Amino acid sequence: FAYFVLTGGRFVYASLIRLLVLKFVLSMSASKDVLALAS
Amino acid sequence: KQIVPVKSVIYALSPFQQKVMTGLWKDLPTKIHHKVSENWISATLLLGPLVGTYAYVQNYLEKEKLHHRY
Amino acid sequence: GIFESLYKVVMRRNSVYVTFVIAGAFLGERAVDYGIHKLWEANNVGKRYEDIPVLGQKL
Amino acid sequence: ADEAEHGLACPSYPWPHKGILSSYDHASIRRGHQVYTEVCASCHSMSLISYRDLVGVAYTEEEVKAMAAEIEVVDGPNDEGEMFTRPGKLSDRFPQPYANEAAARFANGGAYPPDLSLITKARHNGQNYVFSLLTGYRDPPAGVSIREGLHYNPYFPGGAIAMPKMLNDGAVEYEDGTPATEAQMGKDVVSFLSWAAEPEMEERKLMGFKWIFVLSLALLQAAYYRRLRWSVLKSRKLVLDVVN
Amino acid sequence: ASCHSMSLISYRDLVGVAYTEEEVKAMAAEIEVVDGPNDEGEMFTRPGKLS
Amino acid sequence: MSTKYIVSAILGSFGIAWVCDYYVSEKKIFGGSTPGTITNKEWGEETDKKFQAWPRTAGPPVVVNPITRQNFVVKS
Amino acid sequence: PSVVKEIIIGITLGLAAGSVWKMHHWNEQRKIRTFYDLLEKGEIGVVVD
Amino acid sequence: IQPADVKAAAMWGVAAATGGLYLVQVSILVLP
Amino acid sequence: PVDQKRYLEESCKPKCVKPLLEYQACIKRIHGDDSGQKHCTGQYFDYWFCVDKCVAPKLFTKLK
Amino acid sequence: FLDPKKNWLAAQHMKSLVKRLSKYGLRYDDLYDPYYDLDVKEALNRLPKEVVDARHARLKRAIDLSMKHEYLPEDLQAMQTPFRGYLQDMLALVKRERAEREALGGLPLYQRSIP
Ligand code: HEC
Repeated sequence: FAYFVLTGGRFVYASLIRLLVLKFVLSMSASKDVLALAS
Repeated sequence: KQIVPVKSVIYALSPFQQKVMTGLWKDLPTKIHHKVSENWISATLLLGPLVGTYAYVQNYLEKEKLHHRY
Repeated sequence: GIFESLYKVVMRRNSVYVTFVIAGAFLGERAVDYGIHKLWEANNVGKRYEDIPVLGQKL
Repeated sequence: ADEAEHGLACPSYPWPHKGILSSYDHASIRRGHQVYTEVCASCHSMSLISYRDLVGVAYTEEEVKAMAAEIEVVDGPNDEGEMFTRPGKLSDRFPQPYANEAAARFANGGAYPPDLSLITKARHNGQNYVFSLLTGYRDPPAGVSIREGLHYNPYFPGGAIAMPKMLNDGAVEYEDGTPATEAQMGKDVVSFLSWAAEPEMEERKLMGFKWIFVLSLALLQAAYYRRLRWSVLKSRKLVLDVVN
Repeated sequence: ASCHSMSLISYRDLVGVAYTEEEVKAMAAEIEVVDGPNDEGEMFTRPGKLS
Repeated sequence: MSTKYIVSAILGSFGIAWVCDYYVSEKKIFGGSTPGTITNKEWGEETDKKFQAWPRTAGPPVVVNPITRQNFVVKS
Repeated sequence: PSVVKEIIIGITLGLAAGSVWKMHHWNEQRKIRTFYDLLEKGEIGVVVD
Repeated sequence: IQPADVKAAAMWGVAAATGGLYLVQVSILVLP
Repeated sequence: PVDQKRYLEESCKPKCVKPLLEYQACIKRIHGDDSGQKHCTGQYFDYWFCVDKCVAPKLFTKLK
Repeated sequence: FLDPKKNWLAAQHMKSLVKRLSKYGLRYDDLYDPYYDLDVKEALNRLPKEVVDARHARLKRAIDLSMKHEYLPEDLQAMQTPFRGYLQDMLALVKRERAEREALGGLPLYQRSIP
């Protein structure tokens, strides 16, 4: 029971970390106005 | 930063032989009673000046506005 | 018990445990996202962009 | 005095986009953009919103292309250094009605009609304030006769506002046949303005719901993990060889 | 000056180097420069200044 | 000990009562009818607008529930 | 356990609840009184037109 | 000991690949 | 195109006639005065605050 | 100074301190940190080992209770001596020795290290 509770929390944490990392990287990625000016 | 030994004898049980989330619910009424009876004075000294000043401010603002109402 | 069964399955080597956690995070995030999307669509019926009566009548 | 200076307080209207799970009424956003283009774009400007912002929100892409092709904007120097005007594309921002602040003030009697992009976030109690401001062109109270060249508006700080009562019954003809009244027009234009000030509201609300739920589950796990790790310490018995 | 431009050298740079301040002020007043919108909102033109 | 069982059974009882109610008075597994005054769905509308001005036989329209509704005419 | 303390606190809570209810009743009575007062000597009428 | 070591290394490689896919979901690479 | 807001505020006018009566009392006092600054916007604010508070939900439930 | 047996406020203060200290099973002198003053350190060095060891046992018990979020059982609370001090006399003697040493040209026997 303890390890399964810990596992549920652990993949919650994994979800959170992936979210944060992708937010930062995609923010450093391209922009909507540039994509509009791509023609 | 030395450690002072005390010459005790300690028995401890493994974490996997105990209920882990029951002590939070065992004695809720007694714990609420203890919190209130131990901190009512501090609660009065915290929330007392705030509420008193707030009542005074709204009262004085009401008087001032009604007085200046032509 | 089910806990002991799943323990004997995926809690004897750490690599599988990590892999299991990875599978769990992806699947659970997708499930929660689907549930929240269904809840949002149920709560905001009529207000969507796709169902406004004059979506293509200006032309 | 002070009361008129701070303006009559604005009530709390039940906006359709209020609540932890509530979306913009996109039909109302389309209607509000119509009313803004019809009556409000003569004096006010947005200058922070591109035509492409309307794609997928209130208009379809071809409709936005046609609407942009309607107006003409000045484009940079050609191969002769001269300037020219070409029909607006899907990336150009909304047109500006006045050359600059000086021209705006000159055309509107020294008062500058503010930029409307972030109007609902640039006022206290934004959306309610804007709706009340637009709808509440009331008869001034007794013995408060305001000067010529202004209009009385109880919500505006000071009571005297510079723009005339614009929203009138039957001012515009809605595309979908919605009966145009002052209150309806105000509701639609405020919905459109609130979307303009915050186009990310729906995505933000969805992210907030999902992550608060997920982090609450994480919180329970953290609570259990801490209790489990500390339970060998909290349920321990020690004998110390002392009484008092 | 008919073809090439400096656009980094202000008139004030010349005082105490090649010309005196009166000479530089007269030279600047020789030419015209567009100026920001007036109270009526139009872009007008005024004789140049030292700066 | 049993609080789990007691609370679970109470919630189940509410569920069963709801199901029986839904079958017996919303779809009427036992024959019956519904008034024309509730299915029209616009009757309450006019009922409220009429509490604003209730018709009368001798005299102009007059209000009802003046106190508890705070609805009444002015100087005239 | 103190019997007199329990009865005192019970009476005090009863009086507090009664005072809340009486304040409610007094406000309702004032509303009725002012409504009828105006109905005789004020703008308020009852026939719509 | 070598068979166990290589088996463990392969298991960790599978875990690493799963983490990589999770971080960068690429159906573009998965499909072919 | 009858204005829903105007109709609703007229309907709720007799709900809180007390601020309106106070405002009329000030109107009579100011008419008697006819020489001072004589604004009393406070009565105006109270009365219209009450009406606006009344017409809060009804307006949007009546709007399309 | 009218603290004891003549001041109602001081009597109430003593009652509260007795309640709290007996509740955690401590003494007043145990509240004196050796790291705080560096005279408490010398006094504790000079005190007998039995007294110092009892002090350490009481401190460990109090910290254990504070961790567990509970107090002594009513029996041990009753059998408490919160103000049966053991340190005041030695501390005063150490302070007096320090006083004379500084009074007539002497180096301190110990100084606080600059942190
Ligand atoms: C020209 C006439 C118009 C038209 C057609 C509209 N507005 Fe209004 N507006 C105008 C001026 C000259 C001013 C300045 C008044 C002042 O601030 O002294 C305004 C002001 C506003 C404001 C600001 C009020 C405040 O800051 O408290 C808003 C929110 C506003 N105008 C909105 C608005 C809307 C939504 C319109 C379309 C119906 C609209 N204006 C038309 C001049 C003009």
